[PDB]
Amino acid sequence: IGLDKVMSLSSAVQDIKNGATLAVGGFGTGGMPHAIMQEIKKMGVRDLIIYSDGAGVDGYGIGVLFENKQINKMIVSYVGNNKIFARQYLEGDVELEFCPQGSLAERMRAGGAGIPAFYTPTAVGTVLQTGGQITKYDKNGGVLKESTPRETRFFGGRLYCLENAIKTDFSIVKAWKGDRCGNLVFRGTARNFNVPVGQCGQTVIAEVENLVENGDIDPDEVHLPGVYVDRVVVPERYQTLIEHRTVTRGEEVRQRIARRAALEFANGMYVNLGIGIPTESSNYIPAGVNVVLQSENGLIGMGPFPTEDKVDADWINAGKQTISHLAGSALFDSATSFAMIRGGHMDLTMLGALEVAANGDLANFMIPGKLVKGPGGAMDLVSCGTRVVVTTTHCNKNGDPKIVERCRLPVTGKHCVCRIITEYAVFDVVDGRLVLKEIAEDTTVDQVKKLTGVGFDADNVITMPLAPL
Amino acid sequence: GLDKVMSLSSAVQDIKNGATLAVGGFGTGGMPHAIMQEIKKMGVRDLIIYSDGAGVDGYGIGVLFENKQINKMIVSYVGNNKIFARQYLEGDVELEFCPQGSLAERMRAGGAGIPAFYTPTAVGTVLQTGGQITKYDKNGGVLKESTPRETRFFGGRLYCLENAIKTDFSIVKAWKGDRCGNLVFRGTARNFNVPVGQCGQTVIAEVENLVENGDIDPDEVHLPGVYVDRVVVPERYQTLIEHRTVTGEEVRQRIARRAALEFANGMYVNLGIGIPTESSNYIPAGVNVVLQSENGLIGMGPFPTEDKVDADWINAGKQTISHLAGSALFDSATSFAMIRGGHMDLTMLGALEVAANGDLANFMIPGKLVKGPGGAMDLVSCGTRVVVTTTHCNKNGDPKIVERCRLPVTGKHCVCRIITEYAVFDVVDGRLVLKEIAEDTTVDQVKKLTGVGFDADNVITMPLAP
Amino acid sequence: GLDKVMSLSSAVQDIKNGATLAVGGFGTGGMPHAIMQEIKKMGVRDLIIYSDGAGVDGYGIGVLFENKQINKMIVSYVGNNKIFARQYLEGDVELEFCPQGSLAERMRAGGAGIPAFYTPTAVGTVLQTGGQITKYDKNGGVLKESTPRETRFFGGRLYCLENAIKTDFSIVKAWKGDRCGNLVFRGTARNFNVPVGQCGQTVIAEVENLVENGDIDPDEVHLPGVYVDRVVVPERYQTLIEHRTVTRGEEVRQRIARRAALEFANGMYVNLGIGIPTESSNYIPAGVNVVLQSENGLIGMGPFPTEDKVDADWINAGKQTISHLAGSALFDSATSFAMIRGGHMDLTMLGALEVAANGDLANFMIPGKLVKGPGGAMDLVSCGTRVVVTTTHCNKNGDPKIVERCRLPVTGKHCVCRIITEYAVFDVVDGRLVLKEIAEDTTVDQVKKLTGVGFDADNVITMPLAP
Amino acid sequence: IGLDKVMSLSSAVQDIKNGATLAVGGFGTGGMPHAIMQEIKKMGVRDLIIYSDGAGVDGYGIGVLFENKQINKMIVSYVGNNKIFARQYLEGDVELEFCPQGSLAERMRAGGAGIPAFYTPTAVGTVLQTGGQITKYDKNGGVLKESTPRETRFFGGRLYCLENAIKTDFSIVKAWKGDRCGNLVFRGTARNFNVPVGQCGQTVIAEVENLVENGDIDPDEVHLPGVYVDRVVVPERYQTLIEHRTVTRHEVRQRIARRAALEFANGMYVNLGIGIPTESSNYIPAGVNVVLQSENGLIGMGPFPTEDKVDADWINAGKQTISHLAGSALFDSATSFAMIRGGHMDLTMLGALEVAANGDLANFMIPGKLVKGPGGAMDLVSCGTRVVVTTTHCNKNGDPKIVERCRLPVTGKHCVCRIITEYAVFDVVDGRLVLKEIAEDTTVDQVKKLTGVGFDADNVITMPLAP
Ligand SMILES: [Ca+2]
Ligand SMILES: [Ca+2]
Ligand SMILES: [Ca+2]
Ligand SMILES: [Ca+2]
Repeated sequence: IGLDKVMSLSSAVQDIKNGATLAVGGFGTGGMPHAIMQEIKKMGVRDLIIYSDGAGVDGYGIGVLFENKQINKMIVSYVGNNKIFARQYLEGDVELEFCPQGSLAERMRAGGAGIPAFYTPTAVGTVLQTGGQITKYDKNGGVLKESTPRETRFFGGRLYCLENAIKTDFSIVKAWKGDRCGNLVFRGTARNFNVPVGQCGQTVIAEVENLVENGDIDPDEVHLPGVYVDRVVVPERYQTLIEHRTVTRGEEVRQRIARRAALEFANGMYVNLGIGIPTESSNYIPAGVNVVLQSENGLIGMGPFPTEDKVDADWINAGKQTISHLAGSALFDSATSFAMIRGGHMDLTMLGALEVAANGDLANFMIPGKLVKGPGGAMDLVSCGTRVVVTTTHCNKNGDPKIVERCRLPVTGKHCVCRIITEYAVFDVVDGRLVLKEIAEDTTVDQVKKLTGVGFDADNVITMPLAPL
Repeated sequence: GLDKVMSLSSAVQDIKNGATLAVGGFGTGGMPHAIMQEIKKMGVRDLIIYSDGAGVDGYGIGVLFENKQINKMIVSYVGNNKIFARQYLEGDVELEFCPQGSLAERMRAGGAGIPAFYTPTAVGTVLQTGGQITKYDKNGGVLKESTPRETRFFGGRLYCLENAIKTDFSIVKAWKGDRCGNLVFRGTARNFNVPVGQCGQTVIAEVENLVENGDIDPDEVHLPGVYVDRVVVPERYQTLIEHRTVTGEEVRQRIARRAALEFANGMYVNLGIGIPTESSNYIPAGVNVVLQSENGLIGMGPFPTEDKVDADWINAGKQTISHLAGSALFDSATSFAMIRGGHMDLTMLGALEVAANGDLANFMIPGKLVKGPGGAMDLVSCGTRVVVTTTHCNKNGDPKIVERCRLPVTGKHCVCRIITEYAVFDVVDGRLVLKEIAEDTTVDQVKKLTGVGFDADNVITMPLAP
Repeated sequence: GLDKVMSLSSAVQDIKNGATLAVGGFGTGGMPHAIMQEIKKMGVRDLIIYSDGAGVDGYGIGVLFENKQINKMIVSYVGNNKIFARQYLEGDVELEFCPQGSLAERMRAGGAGIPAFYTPTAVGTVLQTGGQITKYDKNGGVLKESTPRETRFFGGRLYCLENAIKTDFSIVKAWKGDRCGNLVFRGTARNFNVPVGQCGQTVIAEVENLVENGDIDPDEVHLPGVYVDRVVVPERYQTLIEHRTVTRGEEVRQRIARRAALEFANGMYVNLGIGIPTESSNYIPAGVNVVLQSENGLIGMGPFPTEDKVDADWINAGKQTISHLAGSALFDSATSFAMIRGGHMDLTMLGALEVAANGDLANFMIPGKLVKGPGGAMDLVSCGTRVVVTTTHCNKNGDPKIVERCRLPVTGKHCVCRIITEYAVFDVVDGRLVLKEIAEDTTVDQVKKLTGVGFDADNVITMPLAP
Repeated sequence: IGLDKVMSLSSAVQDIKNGATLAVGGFGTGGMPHAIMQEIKKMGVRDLIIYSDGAGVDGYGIGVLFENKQINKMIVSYVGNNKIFARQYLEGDVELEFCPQGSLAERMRAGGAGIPAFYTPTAVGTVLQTGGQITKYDKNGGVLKESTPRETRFFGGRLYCLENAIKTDFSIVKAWKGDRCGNLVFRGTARNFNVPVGQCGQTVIAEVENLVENGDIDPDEVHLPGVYVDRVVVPERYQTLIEHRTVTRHEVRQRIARRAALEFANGMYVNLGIGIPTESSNYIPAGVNVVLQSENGLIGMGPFPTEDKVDADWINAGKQTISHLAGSALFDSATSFAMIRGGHMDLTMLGALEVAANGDLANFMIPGKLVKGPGGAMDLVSCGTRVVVTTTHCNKNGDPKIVERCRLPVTGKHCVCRIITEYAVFDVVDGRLVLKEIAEDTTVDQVKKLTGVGFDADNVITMPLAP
């Protein structure tokens, strides 16, 4: 009975003109409007400017659009496993502007919310603040364009970046269910950027896996109120591409690092755990320590990999791996997820590092002119203000220390690491300098001196304990 | 998993003298009344409370007024609250008004690690410049005034800087919660409970129904459990319904009948109480509008039928309401992101004064009728077409249409059309131009009945909606 | 060694229609009248001019109104300029007011590569909120209003953002210049010529005296030649003296002056507004030695000169010829308002149209009726300094000048420390009036009836008056 | 006649209590109140915080206070030839905060002027904006403290740093002449920071080489108006230490200097830094008349003076004694950096440790080994003036100096236009290099292996030299 916003897929997309700015939902392939992307490929519109968490993958969602070089510029938090995207960045076909994930989500929200700008501690003192990130090459490996700096201001004695609202000509979203007046319901972690994206475009287009009538969706269950949606399309049903089909049915220093990291958890903690050693450590949490895992793409209550029967493209973790959920879990959008993180609602954040400094700076982020992926949610995670523990092997395989006085590699966050756990040692960062807290059963203080690239205090060292099985 | 469930007394025993509280609710809807009663019993004093309003007499935050436990209220609207209004005027309580959209988003920003953000809301008003009376001494004289807000230009337009709100406690009421704190709300009782939920160091949630972890669908959780520290399951009670609305005035009918012709098909509209709301009842033959209510609903309907009355389903004026097919519920941060982002096609409100400049005064007259800005400051300043509906002259013979406002401005350069029982005006180039007239008074007699001059060359006759 | 010397005509010929100018001068003093004359001759139109004032009728900038060569004025003061005020009222001219101290510092900031800076001046006035009428239509209807200034807090108090001023030309006048453009000024005719000289793309100076390079002591140079593009030597002419003041009934005025005179203490540096505050400097008691600051760039200002020591280059803030005393010092207008905005005055005494229990003051303009401008008063009242208002207690007609809240546009918000009248001396304490003294053997009861607000009156003494 | 502020040296200084913030005039030893620093040593005040352009020199001025550990913290632009200073920072007894010279001076003025903050392009994108310069060590050479970041904002599409006003308990100043009022007159380049230092202190103490009576300083010749000065001291006569008594009496760098000499052109105002840029001044051909600027407050700087005209008050930026030419002009350091920051130089020619194809420049820090501070280099590079770098093609270690991206901490970002070496001349175009000229018949493949990057050579000529 109500408003009817339904259109065919070609008709909904036909007025996107050359040069249009798009905001696109999706986290990797989860909630990525591939059907609509396939249709905009068909119409052949050129030099698009696209704001999205990533650029999908080779042959999927936004990834489709690189094939006939339809993309001028991507503004993105991560490139991920997208070879055509990286190749077109490196070969000078595409401008690539990085934005930390949480800032990208809040900027889109802001543009929908009539907020022209807001402050965040994210990216402060990084190259995303100072400018000079390589955004465009020429045709012959030469730097053609560089990122513009961010402005900064102090509040309460801490420094923050000014972020500007993002407003687009079009927004493209995917949802599990929509009604005819454009109310959208999402499923699992495929929600993600689809809420902030739907709010920031002048013309918003939603593909729905299920169209229902007005009044079929409980108003209390609506995730994106129909006011935001202009056009709804019902593509023929298709299987969302699963990047990492992870299911439940060497050099194991990693297990030792994970077993010590496991002693960091306390009962009742909410935790965000990075790919690798941090996640592994969750397997060694003792009985009587109940912690809830958060996934930055919009879950708390994250469980281990699903059993075969539970494998679901809508339920993946930050590394695009298929995931389960536990009793009392809860889904939220990407803006809420980074509000959660930025607002320091995690009790523990556990991350890897390529290099970590005595002052508590750390570098993963990138290596310039080299293997360059993007900030992802790493910059928001570390600037949370919350307890950050780094779990990493003590040295590079060639001997070079990963624990330094100050970072040579570009900084992910400034003065944010509290504790460094390696196979040899546990260091606290106390007043911008290092204190050796623990050493492994029969190493010595003397060898850890030699394996770390800075001095430290060692006036009260204990043996490093490990959690069992 | 987690069990955060707790007695009423234990949940609240840690609240000390001087504590700051952010408290959910819109009027009585979603107001954690039971927790407020407990706070009264424990007898803490010098509370500083942030909330949309302060409940009503005998209900919610209202009950804490009667033994003078409240030092300062930061509020959008006083509402139907006599003890609150009384204590402000007599100097027992300090009152800072915050526009409702700004209050909700400052709480969210508090929860989200965003120390400040810009909004066009309240620019050029007393809420930006300072000089609203926030405290009186005990003989009518001014003790304290509101501090100015900073301003900054973006794209040639001026915005107010709003600061994050963080409280010692936040207090929240939900329809359902599980043991680990996940909340689901019902109807428009959601409102501020989500942003309030996010901004407190210690967050306490009163639930109407407790369920076990895993009874709530993860996709139906409105406040994730990470935000809640303490859940309490009070003795079940009914939410107080302020106005149980169920299915010589002619001046308000004709203005509402002319104002219904402003509705075009497919519009999303926010109506004020009084004349703008009654304009909906004359929505013409083939015009589909969707009504927004600032407390967190699109698809608002007429008053419910007697047996379908529901205390969680109320409009801005605190009346029981229904929902139409395709309705959607959302929290107050989202409500004002919708409004401040220009997602309404029309907002229609009333006035104490409206200028030829486009200025509108409609939120207080100093020392006499002080209600607060409500959502009105947001509604006027978001670039949405604003049509004011009001009787041509006030309850003297003085024109409610003046050259420049003398009462405190709700917003500047914002009214697009003005509709009265005798005339209709448009604001062009910061000045008044007569586009319609009916009841059939000529230009000269209305021209004397208004407080300003005006252009009047393409004047047609004013129609009415049947 | 450079030679920037040119004819008057060739120097000015490059000013195209719509050019923006910054122009030196305070009133007539240091106003480049010979160049302004030339700009009239060549007939350029739609000028945008920044200057302290706009000259006077028939002199300096005022000359340019005769042929409607001015589109927009940005000034602090209209002054004795009837064409100006009139052309504003009847829609020929756009007029934007800027506090004098802000105007000087914005010019310098424009010269100094500072895009913006913060000042307390004008905070909470019409000049920061927007809504001063900058342009009328031809029927006295409002066409344009001033745009708001941004504001930020520092150290718990609010400040206005001011933007740099950079103009197509700057026009300055000096007593002396060499061929490479070093300028030396005389008396208070320096004023805006320094910052004006810094902010122009093409800066032209008229000099009363041209000398060779090496003839000016490098230590006596006021505007370094690097700043000056073109130097002009007009045929010599007498600077217009507005008020040739010399040494040789309603006398409420003299009782107020005599009470205000008791506000002075030994060692004070003081700025006194025109009227009663200046008259009070006549009744300064015997052991009290003060230095008077004149906002156009003088400390050590003395009384009017003798008949044959009159000097057009030495005038006070009200454009009157004046002397200087032993140990006096001249400075330019940026410096002058750095002095003031910096709190270096010990007392500032001002008149009022209206003064509030609040401590607000209104004394600079009344929309559509008095076109004056803020002058230096906004700067004077909003720096750290003690402000005393000397005013008649009531209007002529009997309405109070001491009100609860200002109805006229406020010069400063919460700034007045003491109010002295013929009846009374009120202090402003915690945002309300406390009566401290009353006159004569008048009564608390008559002053209650004469004041537009209530007040505290629990330690009222009798009002003393200097000898 | 007037006020009297004269005091003895001991009494003027005795109420400086421990933990006191001082602002001190002087540039090297020029205009530095040495006698007062001496007396302050006598009194034994502890834990001082000092804002000054430098910290004098061993045994001279602020340097006299490092001997008995009297200084907690220095806020400085340049440490410059001060071994006790550099040593106490390194081992960890003195906290050292670097501030760009122009920013330092304007912050002090701002403190004097009631301007809480202002913006400037100086230091944007450097370690002085981002934080992470070492400001205090411990005993074992680890970082106890880092500088806190500067905040930043866009105006007109360009990023500026926010600078905070400096106000101190005391300001110590030296002047050539003062009266009893406190009106000061400075001499030569000994003015420098003394004007803005004199404005920004609660209590300001001035040592005068010459005391005169009120009325003996022409009011038009006063450089610091007496309002700013609280106490005037007249030490026993003493000679200002000359660091470099350079005088005019009766080969790799010569080639660069002769090419650099061609950059000059008639009418230019030019700032030359120490080394090859100052050398290039010697070879200006023809009737090419330039005017040389010294950042310490001179335009019209000439060669090293003849023996009998050396004067401690007339020094360049490298603290060398200097002559001045016809048309010269002196001004204080706030004005100097307004002149520089406001783009009033046509050419600034500088040295480099590294220059990038980017156009970035590193010339002020090399971590651990040379940590003397930004001086005025950051102000000179970010003011939009045409900047030209003169440098040897390689290090003392044989490494290349034209690199891709600076390894060393940057003085300025995308600032350099032309790079001049003995081997070649590059232009920075579109954010990368482009070789335009070579000399000695060495060719486009000989320089490529000697420069640290590739570059463009689409239209190359050979390098002309001044005779
Ligand atoms: Ca739309
Ligand atoms: Ca909590
Ligand atoms: Ca010029
Ligand atoms: Ca002083």
